[PDB]
Amino acid sequence: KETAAAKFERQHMDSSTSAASSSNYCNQMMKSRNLTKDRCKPVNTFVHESLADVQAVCSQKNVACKNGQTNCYQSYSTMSITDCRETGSSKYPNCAYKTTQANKHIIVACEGNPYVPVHFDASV
Ligand SMILES: Cc1cn([C@H]2C[C@H](OP(=O)([O-])OP(=O)([O-])OC[C@H]3O[C@@H](n4cnc5c(N)ncnc54)[C@H](O)[C@@H]3OP(=O)(O)O)[C@@H](COP(=O)(O)O)O2)c(=O)[nH]c1=O
Repeated sequence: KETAAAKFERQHMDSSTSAASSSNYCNQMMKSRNLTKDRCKPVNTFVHESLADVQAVCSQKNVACKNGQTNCYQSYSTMSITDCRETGSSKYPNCAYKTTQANKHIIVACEGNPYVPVHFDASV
């Protein structure tokens, strides 16, 4: 089984590297984290920070979520992340991704008790 917090960890956390490794990073990560089983997720972001630093975001700047809900929080500092975005020729089952490294503020939705991240909303 997988709790909501565990799913966020599997889908968005990669503390191992301080930044995306090779240009093949996304293709490999989207595959190993089971993010292309039923379809190709159009976009997925991986965070290269410790879990504690990401969990701490739930006690930072409260802001509105893209879906209108208000349980989203923006990080005060910028974090190291990798955006994985499909290429123009990507088509299930052969999902392919462009790897883009970046340093930006992250916005996640938190829920639960403990109040932890369960959804990655955006980067700014
Ligand atoms: C834009 C963008 C998107 N993504 C990623 C983020 C999403 O994956 P994701 O895996 O992070 O999305 P999810 O909806 O599956 O979130 C996992 C669970 O979180 C719950 N939840 C709780 N609070 C909220 C709020 N406030 N908004 C949205 N969702 C919320 C939700 O109901 C789910 O419950 P279950 O499905 O029952 O497990 C995906 C879609 O892009 P969308 O444009 O629709 O947001 O792309 C990313 O990784 N990076 C990006 O830059």
